[PDB]
Amino acid sequence: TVSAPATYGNFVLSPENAVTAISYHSILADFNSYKAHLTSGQPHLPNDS
Amino acid sequence: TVSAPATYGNFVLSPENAVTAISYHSILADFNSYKAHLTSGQPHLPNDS
Amino acid sequence: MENWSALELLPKVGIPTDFLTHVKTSAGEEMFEALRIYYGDDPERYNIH
Amino acid sequence: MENWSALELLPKVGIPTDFLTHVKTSAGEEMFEALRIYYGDDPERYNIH
Amino acid sequence: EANIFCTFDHKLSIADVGKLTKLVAAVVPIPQRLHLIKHYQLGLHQFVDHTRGYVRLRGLLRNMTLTLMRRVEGNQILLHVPTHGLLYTVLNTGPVTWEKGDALCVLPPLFHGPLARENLLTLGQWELVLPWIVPMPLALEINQRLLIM
Amino acid sequence: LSQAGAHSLTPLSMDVIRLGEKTVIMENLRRVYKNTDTKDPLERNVDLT
Amino acid sequence: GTFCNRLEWVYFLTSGLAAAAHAIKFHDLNKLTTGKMLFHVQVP
Repeated sequence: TVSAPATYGNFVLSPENAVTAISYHSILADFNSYKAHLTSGQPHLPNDS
Repeated sequence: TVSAPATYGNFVLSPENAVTAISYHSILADFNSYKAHLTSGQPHLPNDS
Repeated sequence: MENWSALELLPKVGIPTDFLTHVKTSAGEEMFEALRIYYGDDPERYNIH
Repeated sequence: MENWSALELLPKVGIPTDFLTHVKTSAGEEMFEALRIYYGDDPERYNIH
Repeated sequence: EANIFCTFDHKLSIADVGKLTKLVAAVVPIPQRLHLIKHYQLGLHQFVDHTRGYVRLRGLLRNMTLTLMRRVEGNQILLHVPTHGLLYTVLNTGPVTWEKGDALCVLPPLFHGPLARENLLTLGQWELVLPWIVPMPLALEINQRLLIM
Repeated sequence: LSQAGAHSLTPLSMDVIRLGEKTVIMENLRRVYKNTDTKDPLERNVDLT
Repeated sequence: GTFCNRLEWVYFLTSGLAAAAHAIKFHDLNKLTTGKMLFHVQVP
């Protein structure tokens, strides 16, 4: 017997991604983490989006 | 006696615009105003950037 | 070319733009750089890539 | 034709790697769609326009 | 049976799908009338062959069926065969001025003069050449004039 | 030379086969030439004329 | 007088093929065109 998830891995979109989606037809997923880790200085993320 | 402004107004680049400057080669001025008045629903800004 | 969905969907600023000639004259005599007129109401704003 | 400046400047997530063949053999033999193999060091990631 | 899907071997960039999304409700002919097609028979560039005859293309494009392009969202172009009688909206790229009374007939695109020859979608061996929609007096004048030739 | 150093020690894990009261350390040298340029020198060409 | 009664239900997660899948439910794929997830590797 193995354990496997019963529900899908839901994934939501930030409104900054909505503004970039309207404007430049592009999404940088988990945009808030990219913004904070750019302006702070740490260049290595914990996880991906 | 007219009243002119003292100094040039400063247009400082918000941290929400750094990722757009680096990745997409564009700046959308006061990204926070666009996000707030887009997700809020009302499509009329009070004043421009 | 310059995407006009970023004009149509993004929230704009209300303004009393009172220019002296007719709007279709200032279009058809090319006083502006790049026009985009539609005489209907086209759904090309909605194909958000 | 891409934005490799966004690949070199944005903060990244780390991975344990395991390529199939050697990586430079995967470069010269066109395994992917878009590759940017430059030797030495290239300062092309700085002209932010 | 009403909607005809298609696909490319390439993928479609935002520049290319931005060139293509302007062509909603544009007329595109189909040589075959089947449900799923390839893009190597879509349009007319499968059949164009210079030093063979403009009149052969005039007799051949006359024989294909006609569709209207809409609802493009990624590897789906969705040609839609028009039923016999309902009101449709079309879009022309052939530069002729129109009139509310004048009817329409399809012609192969002759060269216009400026050496532009706009193809609006350029792939590795296949461009997209588009059928002209022209009013009825120019169609009758074209047919009688090349019969005079 | 044996007076020079070997002060302390650390634990680490590796594989060992028992060969007649002589235990030897099995070790693949894969990870030291994983994606590198110089050749794995345990590879060799031999000639039989 | 009868019709079909004897079927069963099957899901994507309860089948053993889901070990090759990271199932993401994302309600906006009909607007998405291409999702690129691009790497940068340096060589030792």
